[PDB]
Amino acid sequence: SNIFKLQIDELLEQVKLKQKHVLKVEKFLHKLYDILQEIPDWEEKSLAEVDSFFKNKIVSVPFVDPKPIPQNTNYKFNYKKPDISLIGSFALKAGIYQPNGSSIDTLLTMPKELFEKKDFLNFRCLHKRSVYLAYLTHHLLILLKKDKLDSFLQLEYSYFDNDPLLPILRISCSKDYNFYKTRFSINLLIGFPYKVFEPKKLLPNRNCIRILPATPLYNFSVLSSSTHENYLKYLYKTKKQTESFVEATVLGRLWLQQRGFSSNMSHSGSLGGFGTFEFTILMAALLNGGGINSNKILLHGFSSYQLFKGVIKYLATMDLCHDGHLQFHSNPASKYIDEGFQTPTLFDKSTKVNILTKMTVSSYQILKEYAGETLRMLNNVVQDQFSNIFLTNISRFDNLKYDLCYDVQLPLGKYNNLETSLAATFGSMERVKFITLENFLAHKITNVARYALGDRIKYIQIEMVGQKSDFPITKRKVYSNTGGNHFNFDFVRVKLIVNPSECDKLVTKGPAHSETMSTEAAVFKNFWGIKSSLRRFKDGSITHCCVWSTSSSEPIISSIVNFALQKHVSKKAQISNETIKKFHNFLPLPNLPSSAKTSVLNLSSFFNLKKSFDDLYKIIFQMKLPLSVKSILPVGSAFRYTSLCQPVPFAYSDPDFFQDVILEFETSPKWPDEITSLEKAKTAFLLKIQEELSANSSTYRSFFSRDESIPYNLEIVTLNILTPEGYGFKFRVLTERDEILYLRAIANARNELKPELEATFLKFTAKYLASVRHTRTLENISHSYQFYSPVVRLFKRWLDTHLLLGHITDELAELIAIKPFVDPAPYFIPGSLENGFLKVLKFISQWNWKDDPLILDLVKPEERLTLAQYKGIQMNFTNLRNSDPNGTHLQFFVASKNDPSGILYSSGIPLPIATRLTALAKVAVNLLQTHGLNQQTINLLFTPGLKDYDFVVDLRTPIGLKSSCGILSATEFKNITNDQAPSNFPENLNDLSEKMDPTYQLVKYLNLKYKNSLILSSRKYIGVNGGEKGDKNVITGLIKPLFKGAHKFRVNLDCNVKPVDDENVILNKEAIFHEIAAFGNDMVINFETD
Amino acid sequence: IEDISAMKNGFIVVPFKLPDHKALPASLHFMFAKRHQSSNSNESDCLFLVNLPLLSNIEHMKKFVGQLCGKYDTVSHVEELLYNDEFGLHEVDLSALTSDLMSSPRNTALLKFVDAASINNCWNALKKYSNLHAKHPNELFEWTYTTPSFTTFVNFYKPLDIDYLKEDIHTHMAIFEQREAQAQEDVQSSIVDEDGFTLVVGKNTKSLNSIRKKILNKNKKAKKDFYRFQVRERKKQEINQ
Amino acid sequence: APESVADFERLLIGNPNSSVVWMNYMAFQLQLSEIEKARELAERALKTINFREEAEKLNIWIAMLNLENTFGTEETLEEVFSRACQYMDSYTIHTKLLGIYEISEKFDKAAELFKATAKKFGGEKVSIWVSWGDFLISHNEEQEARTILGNALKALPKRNHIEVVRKFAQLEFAKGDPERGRSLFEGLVADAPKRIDLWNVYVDQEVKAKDKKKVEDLFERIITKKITRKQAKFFFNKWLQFEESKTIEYVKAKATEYVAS
Repeated sequence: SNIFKLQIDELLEQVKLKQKHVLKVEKFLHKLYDILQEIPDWEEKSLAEVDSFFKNKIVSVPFVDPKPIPQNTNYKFNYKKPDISLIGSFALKAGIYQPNGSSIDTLLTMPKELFEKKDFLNFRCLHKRSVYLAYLTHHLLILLKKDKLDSFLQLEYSYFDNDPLLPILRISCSKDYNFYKTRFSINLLIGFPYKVFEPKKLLPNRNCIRILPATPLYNFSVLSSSTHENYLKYLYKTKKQTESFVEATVLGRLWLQQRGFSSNMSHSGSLGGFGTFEFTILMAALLNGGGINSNKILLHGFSSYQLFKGVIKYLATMDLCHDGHLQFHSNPASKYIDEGFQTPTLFDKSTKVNILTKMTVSSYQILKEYAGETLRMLNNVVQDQFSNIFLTNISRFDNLKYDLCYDVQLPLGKYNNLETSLAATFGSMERVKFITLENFLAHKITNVARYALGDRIKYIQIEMVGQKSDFPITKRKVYSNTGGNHFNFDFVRVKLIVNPSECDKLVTKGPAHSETMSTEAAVFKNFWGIKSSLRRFKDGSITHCCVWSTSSSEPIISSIVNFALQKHVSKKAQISNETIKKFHNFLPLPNLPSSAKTSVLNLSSFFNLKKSFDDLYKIIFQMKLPLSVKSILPVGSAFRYTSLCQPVPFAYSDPDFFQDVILEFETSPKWPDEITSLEKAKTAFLLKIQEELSANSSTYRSFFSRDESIPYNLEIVTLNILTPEGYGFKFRVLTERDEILYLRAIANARNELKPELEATFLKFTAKYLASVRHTRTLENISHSYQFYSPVVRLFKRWLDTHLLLGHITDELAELIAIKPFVDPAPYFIPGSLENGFLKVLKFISQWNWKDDPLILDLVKPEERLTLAQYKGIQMNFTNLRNSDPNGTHLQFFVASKNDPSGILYSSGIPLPIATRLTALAKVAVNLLQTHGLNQQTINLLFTPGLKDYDFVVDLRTPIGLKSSCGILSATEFKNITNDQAPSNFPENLNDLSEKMDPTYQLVKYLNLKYKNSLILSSRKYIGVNGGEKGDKNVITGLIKPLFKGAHKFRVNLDCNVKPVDDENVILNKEAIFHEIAAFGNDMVINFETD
Repeated sequence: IEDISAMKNGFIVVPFKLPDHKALPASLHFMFAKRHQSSNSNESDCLFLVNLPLLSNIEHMKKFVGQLCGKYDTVSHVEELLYNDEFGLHEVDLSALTSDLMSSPRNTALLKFVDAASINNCWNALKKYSNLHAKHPNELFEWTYTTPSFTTFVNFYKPLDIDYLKEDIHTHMAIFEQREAQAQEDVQSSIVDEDGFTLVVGKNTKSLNSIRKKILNKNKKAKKDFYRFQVRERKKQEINQ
Repeated sequence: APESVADFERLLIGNPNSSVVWMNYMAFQLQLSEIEKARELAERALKTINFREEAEKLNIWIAMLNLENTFGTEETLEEVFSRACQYMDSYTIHTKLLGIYEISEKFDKAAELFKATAKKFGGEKVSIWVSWGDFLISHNEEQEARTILGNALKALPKRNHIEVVRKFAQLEFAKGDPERGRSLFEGLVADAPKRIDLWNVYVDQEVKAKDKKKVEDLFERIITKKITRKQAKFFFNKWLQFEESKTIEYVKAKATEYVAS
């Protein structure tokens, strides 16, 4: 309850000192509204002749749609000197020094003598507003040109919050009287008179335009043109009441601009609409109540932190769109009325206005979700995440704050070419409720996406890009060829965030079949046309549905949105989404029946080996030992859904074909004492189990293999078996004795030999003991985080193409990839593979080491890690790397509930490899924010980055091994890879050395030989990274900074020696690279120094 | 410059040949040499040699020193490559570190002889070898790069032969249980000292080393009343407070 | 040149195993006199050094005890002395301690540790005793460092009881007393004549003590024994080229006469 307000005051000292850029510009706008004061009147002159008056001038008049033809424009075309007011942002003190630019609020409300009682129809009062603007900019431009300050200003006709009904006059300054070292766009805006008409036209149920589809948008727009002055009266009176508002709203606008919610509009197809004065209005509305009995939600007894928490609690637990919304009247309690208007709503009865009708239904939906999500990560008393909640702008990327993206390119041609270029509506009833073409296609496309998906996605957001609220002085309109049309948008961002449990479900379900085909089945068959029909099921229900032919590379979400686009809004527009298919063939496609039509969320291969493992489990339990089995437990990467081959039978060529299973017998106190004798007794038990296995069930076969993944135990073997369903399992016996044997070896070792034996015990703990609870926890959690196995598999193939798996361990890569899932804040859980992968790389590019641990709790959504265990983990991290100064040999710190030490998987990796990973992450996020997503972008993201750091070897074994690893190579025929598929076990089991690769463990041997001179790496997923034939592999090596030159010869140099002086030595680099190729004499083909 | 062929501290630069890489046209693997001593049975008349070839084992050192013997009349009595650590997997012995018995220099293979005159003859021969390699690079003394490295490190996916490791760990258990039962019987038979001191022992303990290490690892009712000097201190208490 | 802390840690990252760099980082704080901060940086260094290099771990422990002897005090000196004797070899910690204690000029611990450590590692060596004897003769305790012979002979086994009178005769001929040193050397020449090193180095130490009349008697009194050709060439050249460096005519006669008999 202490330090978050110190973070708050840090934000205050980040935002403040506005005087140097409010005083001079308030002087400058003082001179500006002095100029507006000495702008005199311009009386009523006719519209049809001010057309010609403005014709040959540079001021061609802007207009609201459409241009007012003089057949009915019999309005009073006056101009008077309006009322000046200096309000809003620079008067209520909410200015962040953003390099994009803060706004300004200068009010010119219209005088009383240029309207009527029924001026509020058919927007010719807005035509009056537009020609009012046209004369004001003409008069102002000639006055500022004779006042010769045009050398750094430029005026522009913009829209007030992206609204064509309300254009504004924005001034951008550039390079004594100039203001350009900070925030831009000082705009002025005219408005309407305060109180004119009784509120029936002010109600959202008005339409006085001709043949009643009401115009709530427009009677809100003119009412917001007029009556935003009682609201700042209300703001000023609560400002005189108390003081926490200014910091509460700089915090609110800060968080909302990180979330991308500025107050322009979401009706025009952009994420936004909600903004800072709306935030003020709801805070001060919740001041005098908020409850249904107007129970006081907000007191100023608590400061901005609990004001903000109560605000987000009320917005998250009080719906506005569909059931209930806030009511308040400025002239005065505030309550919660019961229904919803199918739009973001809050009623203010003293205005009869609907202030939250600047954004749309999906935008309010996603903002209530952001309220719930930041509420979830704010109410917890566990950790502190103030930088996670504010100080990361999530709005920077599209596919990072969203999950996947479509880009609809619609070449409609012209406004007349509409009727054969697009299949949407064209009507008085749609042009009366929608401003323009992008507006009606936006509302139609969000309703058909909502109805097309429904229970298939979390949220939809629509956003037309190429839109701009920018059109010049000389031009009447945005006169812009927007790629096949002349409407203010280029192409349509369709951004989706998905409920990931129903992406690849291949049947969506309409209502069932009554005989009387009711209206819901009717609109279902209309919306779905020839494709959907009524079907039987295994339950026997007769229900309306449609088959979605799932492909591997294509998620069916793209196919259903492709049909919901090309059936209803257009018939020849096209859809751009190539990223998903661009990496889905970077996924490896296993040799499975109809594997192209199988999804990526299918786990049938893992279940197939689990079934094979279970029959092996039964046939190893139903027999007799001299010492029975206590339990066997698989610990394999396939048993935790991680392995890079999606495991097909007989697939020997993958080095992790052999999964590992620990097995332990009961606690017999009869055991041998010393460590070699006990591991030899474990070999004796494995000898007995394979002897009886070949005795009874000879359809399984087996062999023995030495393991040296633990150091200094020379006599530890594993039992490998080949299961006639076609799989291979390692068996390692665990006892209750090895743990205390390693501990007493630690205890009686020599004191300068302690930490190496401690490293041996750490490798033992990581390999035998904590690995079981590791695979248990994340295999249990993978069925709640469904995209985990594809994001880890693509991460691991990325990491082997960029050549790190020879140092890093696969459980560590697994932990780095679970980190964005079990803590996804501020974002979502990733409902797609791209969103997962770039969330991984964005996080690890953000992530430091010196002041940064990595605590994660692998828990279910909505057993966790409490405050005490959190503090213990952070404290042993703290003393760990104040003992370790900068990460000399300990780089990462990955701590879970199952390992509060954290040093279990991070040990062993060299500092060049870890810094190379962090640098590659920063290079990747640099490429993402610079060049954008593209096919060549993804190919550059999977470039080797070979860098020519001292060493390149090119290796090809005498056979290709992708038909043998079981990943099919996108062939036109499956029998081409089937007749080379190894669907047979080799009889003499020695041949697996030549049916597999030696490169990973020979690079292991060479690395531990040259541990202090050069670190080596090899592509350990051989033709998974090595092209299509399945043969290309590399060997690379980074030389130490110690051996930059010749060094004084000693006995402890322990390197490859060349006396170039009598005192100085250097590598025989050609001799040792030649000896590398001499070891790999059949494996090597090509070699390049440097 | 190749005529620089001997270092300060007696190190004899020994170059050899390298085979043909398909892309490599050079070929200088460099070794050192000494003649050191100690009276124990593993360092007398011995040699270091540094910067080892990968899997330097017994047999090509046999053929190489036989080549030098037949070449330039040196006599040599080679038996074994002492303390060959090239990979670094035999530094700390876990079995001796926690065992009852079978108890108790980076890339420096050591090698000792039987005759000190033979090792001195090979020392003079090797110094002349170093300087003849320095003089000409084409009429070399040679250890050709013969490869049992393949025979032990391309075949390592082999199933270890079942009857062989059967009889191997059969013999290992058959000696282990023998020395184990011997150790335990020696523990709890009878231990009197040089004088009369019967040693306390556990019911089911097993080793004198075990009770030694546990005796290494194992390296109230006062009263605040009841006495008259305590009534002296408490009267001082009850007058000061 | 190393100036900043990131520069120092960059040196230690790019160079893990050079005591030049390690004691550069130590001597920076030694020269800035923030030596307790050097103590905690030393606790970093002893546990961040690689454990294979025996000479370099000797360097870092010698440097730590150099800190504790140059500015520390005895109650922590015995603490780091006990920790050094636990971690690494007690005997070389003792020898560097004795050298560094007499460098820092503290007899009040130096003589006591000479006694205790010559007790400790003097039943299997001789140097921990003869360093004490040379120190006592250098600080004017001639007869006290001559009385050490009984202590040496009862401390060691039989094997180097030649070597104890050898070394104490070395230091007695270095700066002790020459004729009393010959009174020590008489046990050498009475015990073993067949060790041909003792005679040669005893007359060479007679040369370096330079009593020239007894030089001209000692060389002339060896030769009546069974002298083999290598020993003859050795003693012959160490007399004749030294006379190169009243008698020279007679030893020129003996250059030819003792070829016959």
